[PDB]
Amino acid sequence: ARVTVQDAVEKIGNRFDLVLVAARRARQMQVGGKDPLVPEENDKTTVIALREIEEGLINNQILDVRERQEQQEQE
Amino acid sequence: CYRILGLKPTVIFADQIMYTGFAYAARSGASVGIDDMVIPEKKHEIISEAEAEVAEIQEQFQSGLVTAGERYNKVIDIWAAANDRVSKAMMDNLQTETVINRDGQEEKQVSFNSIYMMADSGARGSAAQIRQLAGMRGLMAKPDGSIIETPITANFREGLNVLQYFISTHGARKGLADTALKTANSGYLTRRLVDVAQDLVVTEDDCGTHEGIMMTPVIEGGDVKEPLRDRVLGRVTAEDVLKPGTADILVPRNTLLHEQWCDLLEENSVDAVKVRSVVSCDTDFGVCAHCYGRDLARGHIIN
Amino acid sequence: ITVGPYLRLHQCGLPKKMALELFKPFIYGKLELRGLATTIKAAKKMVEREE
Amino acid sequence: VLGLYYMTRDCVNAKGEGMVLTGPKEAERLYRSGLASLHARVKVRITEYE
Amino acid sequence: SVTEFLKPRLVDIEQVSSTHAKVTLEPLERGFGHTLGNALRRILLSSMPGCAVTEVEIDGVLHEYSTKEGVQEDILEILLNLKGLAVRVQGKDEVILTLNKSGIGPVTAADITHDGDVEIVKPQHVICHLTDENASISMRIKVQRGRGYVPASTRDERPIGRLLVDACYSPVERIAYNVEAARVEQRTDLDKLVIEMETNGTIDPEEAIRRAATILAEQLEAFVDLRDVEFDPILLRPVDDLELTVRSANCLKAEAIHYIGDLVQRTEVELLKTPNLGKKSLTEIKDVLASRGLSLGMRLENWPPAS
Amino acid sequence: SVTEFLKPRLVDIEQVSSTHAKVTLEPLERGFGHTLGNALRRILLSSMPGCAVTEVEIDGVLHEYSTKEGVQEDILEILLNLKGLAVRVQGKDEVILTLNKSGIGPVTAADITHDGDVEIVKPQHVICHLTDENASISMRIKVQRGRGYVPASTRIPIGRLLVDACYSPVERIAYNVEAARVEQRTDLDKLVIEMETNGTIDPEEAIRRAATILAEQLEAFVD
Amino acid sequence: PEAPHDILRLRGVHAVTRYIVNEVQDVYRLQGVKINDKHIEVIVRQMLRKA
Amino acid sequence: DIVLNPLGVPSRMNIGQILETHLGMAAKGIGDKINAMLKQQQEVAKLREFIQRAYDLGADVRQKVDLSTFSDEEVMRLAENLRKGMPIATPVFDGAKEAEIKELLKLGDLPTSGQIRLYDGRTGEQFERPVTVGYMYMLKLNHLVDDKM
Amino acid sequence: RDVHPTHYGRVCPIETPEGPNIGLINSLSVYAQTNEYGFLETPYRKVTDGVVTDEIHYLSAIEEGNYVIAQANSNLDEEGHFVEDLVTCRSKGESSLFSRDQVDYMDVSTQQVVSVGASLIPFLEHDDANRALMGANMQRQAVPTLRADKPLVGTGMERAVAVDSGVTAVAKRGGVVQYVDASRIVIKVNEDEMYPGEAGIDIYNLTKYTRSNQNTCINQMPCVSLGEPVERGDVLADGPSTDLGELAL
Ligand SMILES: [Zn+2]
Repeated sequence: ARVTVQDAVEKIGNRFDLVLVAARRARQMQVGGKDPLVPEENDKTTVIALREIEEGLINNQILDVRERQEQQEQE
Repeated sequence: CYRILGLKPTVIFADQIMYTGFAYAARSGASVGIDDMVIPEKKHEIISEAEAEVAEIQEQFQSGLVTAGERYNKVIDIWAAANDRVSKAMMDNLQTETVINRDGQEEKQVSFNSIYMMADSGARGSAAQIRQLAGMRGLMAKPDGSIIETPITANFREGLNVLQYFISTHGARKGLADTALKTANSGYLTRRLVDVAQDLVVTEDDCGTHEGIMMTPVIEGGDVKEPLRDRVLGRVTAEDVLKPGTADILVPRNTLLHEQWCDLLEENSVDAVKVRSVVSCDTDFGVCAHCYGRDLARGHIIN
Repeated sequence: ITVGPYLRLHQCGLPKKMALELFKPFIYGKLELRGLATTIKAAKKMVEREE
Repeated sequence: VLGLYYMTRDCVNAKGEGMVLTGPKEAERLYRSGLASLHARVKVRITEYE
Repeated sequence: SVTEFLKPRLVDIEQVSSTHAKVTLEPLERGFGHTLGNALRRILLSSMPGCAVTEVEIDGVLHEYSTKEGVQEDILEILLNLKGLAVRVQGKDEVILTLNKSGIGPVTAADITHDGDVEIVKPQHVICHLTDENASISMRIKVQRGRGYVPASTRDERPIGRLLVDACYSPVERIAYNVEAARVEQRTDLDKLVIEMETNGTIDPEEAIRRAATILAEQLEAFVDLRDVEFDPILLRPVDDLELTVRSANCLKAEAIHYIGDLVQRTEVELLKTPNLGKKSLTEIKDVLASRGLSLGMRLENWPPAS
Repeated sequence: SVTEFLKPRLVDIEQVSSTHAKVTLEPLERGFGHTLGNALRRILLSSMPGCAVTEVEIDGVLHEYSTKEGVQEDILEILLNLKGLAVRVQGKDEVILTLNKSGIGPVTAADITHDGDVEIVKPQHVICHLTDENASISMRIKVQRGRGYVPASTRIPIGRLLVDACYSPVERIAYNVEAARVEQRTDLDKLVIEMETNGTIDPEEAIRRAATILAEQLEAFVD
Repeated sequence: PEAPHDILRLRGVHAVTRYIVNEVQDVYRLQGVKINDKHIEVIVRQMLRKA
Repeated sequence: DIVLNPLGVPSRMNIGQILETHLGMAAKGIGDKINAMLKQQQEVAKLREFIQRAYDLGADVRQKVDLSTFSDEEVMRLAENLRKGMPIATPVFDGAKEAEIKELLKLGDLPTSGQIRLYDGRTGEQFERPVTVGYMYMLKLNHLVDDKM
Repeated sequence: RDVHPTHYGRVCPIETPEGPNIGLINSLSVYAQTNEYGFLETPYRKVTDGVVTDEIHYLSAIEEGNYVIAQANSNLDEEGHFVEDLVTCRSKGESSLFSRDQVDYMDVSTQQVVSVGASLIPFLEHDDANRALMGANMQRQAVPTLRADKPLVGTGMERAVAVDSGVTAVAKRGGVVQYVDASRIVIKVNEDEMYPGEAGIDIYNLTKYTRSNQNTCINQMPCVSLGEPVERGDVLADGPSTDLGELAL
């Protein structure tokens, strides 16, 4: 994720959806206070999100599922 | 490397190539000297024979045998042939060298001349520039556009005299004014082209149309200007492609023609393929990905 | 622009005075974040002095 | 381009011509020691993948 | 032997001139001539110590963009000439020399006032010219020891009238080396290294060679043993430094808040919802914080710093 | 403070394999990376002691271009295979070994006759192949101690096939110089060294021995 | 020299796009410039927008 | 002092710089010979003989310099002014030929091809081909990066 | 914006600013004059009876087109006669071979067709015209340095540019250097040039560290010594980018 985004593009399929998914996850980690699912190694959140997407731990479906679960839990 | 292994190894390969090339270009010690611009020995004889022919045509015109334009064209043709002969002699003398074999014999091999290596590898320099260096500059055009009769028989290693230099200044000056004018024109052309097509976007996957355009190699007279492979690469077939002899489906409809499919096409010698184009697209307010084809900058179908 | 033969394809070389001017609010934020400056004016003075 | 062109050329009678090398590393070791010319025509055991 | 090398020695030292010398090392194994020679050349051209002029003070001049009556050169040219002065200092790392001259004629390095520890290796070096019979010059020159090249712009306040000079400390002008065949009776593959050295005359060739070899040997001893080898003060002050009322202080003591750093990170809503803390107490807390230019709702990283 | 120079602080060793290593040292004075790297590389390349196969004798062979029955490979192929054999010898500077094998299959280093002193670091190193069952391979191999690399063209009975001698343990050595800084200084050097041997010694041992060899040369000047 | 309006009117859309593409590439191929035919075709499509 | 890329010459066809480099090398060689004679103090007769030989070179030039009408003070001052290189004039279309440049190179005991053997300062290894080394007149243009950043 | 054939010897074909103003801004040639009406003219040597004489005639573009004018490359004997029976000449705007007897004039110099800036480039005939134009333009935006340095490969035009530019101090009368200093020079004039009833001394006050229009340094330095003799027109001080009276950029 530090040089090329080819694995993330392959995981998400579209280069234009990858930016949106990564921006959503990075904003969660930067302001929302969520914790990374991968070992942070002095990386920025923009790169941590892409490294999470490479491992297959994050995509749009997962984010929506977690959002619904969190809202139902808080209700 | 890109087509077989992908994007990630290609970047590493390019960086390694740059490093190795820099290191060994430094290690070679390649330089340029005044002895590198080797002039052929036959230049003097060729120029003298051309002058003899033009003087003979001049006296023939004096006697009244020929008109003015005929004499002018004859002189131009003579000088053009002489220039071609000088160029051939220079290039032949420059590109080979004699070496001593391991048996004590003599062998002929490609030259290690520095200017020849610069030109032959593709690093810097065309053949015309090398000719101007070590052949002759040739015919110069008058500012209106008419060829001046007597060419520049010197090169830049020998040096020009006052008259030849003043003759070359005309074209030298016209080039830069043309540069400014063409910059100004090309800007306006690009602005108009951007303004007419700024609102066209890919908005669909497939319109389902069966139309298309027939693609054939570009042949003019007896010259094949464009082969088929360069014209059908990355496009989608609009109809089933049949084997040239027997009607068997070689390529099914709706196939993106990548390198392997083009190799198959050239193996079976197919000379015309019907493809999908953006002009015959059923999508309104945009185009579909299949009628456009491959994204040229990425190597796959367009998003 | 000059040439850098040692760079990798994703890298460029940026002078640090230009970078100091271009990334100034980021520097203010990072200075206030780690307790070096308690107010915006303290960070302004620290950047002015080039400590 | 000039450097890559220069290193990938052959000369008829160059130093170290006619040797048999166990691989690219031996060729590099010979070149860096001055025992073989960069343009010497040799025979090298090469392993390639498809 | 097969596993034991022959060790080179200093054979000959030839003095072609005062500043030009030749040094011979012999005998050498096969391939070691260049290996030693290039390293020695790089070290000799890179890292030798020496002395140079760094400051000048002339009697009546204020800056280097001026002129002096009776002297034909400008001040900049005089500083240029002083930059090339070759001086050997024997006991100190910093000396001050004095020059006093009068009358028509060249002012050279032989007119510098004598000193026991300082040797001038070229008394014919010209510094300036006096073209007036009543003209006289008096200057104080500063010399110190170092290595490398330290321009003046890199390096409590200078008085008006003190002129700086860029310092080139190295004495070595150029180095060349040549590897030849030796003449040892027993064997035939032994070499010999010859080094031509040109300096400014302020260093002995043998000590230069020995210093270069010492530097190389000291640098090499990291391979023979190759192994794998803040907060602002106000934030640390206890909350007792604040002049809080009894109610607010007791509320903070209840909430496990001890320092100003802990309190500053608390936001207004959290301190509004907490019991026993009204609006008046919160306002007084904000007031005592504002008295020192602090506010609630700040954010800090890596707090506490091991209290 | 004039005769005092920097010393390396952040040493690092990364082992790619059992024989391949990458050593990083920083910081260094300006220009010292090239000096140290070039000197070490030259010493490692050209003046490293060791033992290597020198020449061979084959009973069914008379000329460098000969035909041997029941072997999948040519004679010069066998010479190439023998040139890459890694051998340790204790207590002697010249040994003779014998290889005699009949059968079908790969003839490897383990098939060499066992000796008390001579040792093999990769017994799986294939020497040749046998195709026919009624085929015999018989050869005598000479191993000698030296330093560096001696081509067979320089060196000049009947049937003595000659092999290039590579005594030095180092298979590959390269170095690179990068930029490094201290808090204030900005133009210091970082040295990277990539090297691999044939398994006789660890790369770190090779670096230490090269440094020792270089340091023992400058002992009539150092103070 | 035939006018593209007549080519469109009498022969069809494919004829006019073929003519325009071939003339433009005739201009560009003399100098060695390499452009894909897609890019000319989208401009030709944008020229045929009114009925 | 300066290293320039040789790939900028053949495509631009400004061959004047190569000839200038060769002739500057020759002039510096003449100056080096004069400086070497001056350092090891030799008789004025040898100095004026060598300088007259240097001024008499060329294929039927129009300049006549006579050192017999010079006093010894004038000869010594001229030799002191020529010790960093003898300046040379070549008119725009009436300049110096290659033969004269080669003769002046021969007078200074320099290779006639204008190319010498160089070595790599970082490794001490000889570059595999001869390199063109000489002297060129460089200028500093008023495009300083201090006024651009 | 084009090089007309009548620019020969009157307007330099090489020195013009590239960009918007190319062809609209021109430079004078070395020998070019003007008529009493304002038309540029250039000098030629009259050829009579086949002997090239030393008579100089200034011809304008109208008058020039009626003659046959030889080139400066033509080889001559020691008495002024030509060598070859055919010489290269210009006539009626074109150039060709003419017999020895059909010639009327001849150019005075080989640098007659260039400007001052282009005449300072050594080996100009071995350079392409575009690069020559770029070099001629670049040559006049160089900045003076701390010390001057003569080219060591020149063209012989350096003294003329150094002295005719006015940046140096030039002796008005001959004499002896009575006083020399970093900021003034006093010359004791010979009595052969003194006007009646005066003390014969010339005083030159040099310019020290003065600003220019481009915010650089203007600074004169003495190049003479105490007690040496000077003649009329000699260089006493060196201006910026000058070295003993020669241009040093
Ligand atoms: Zn479609």
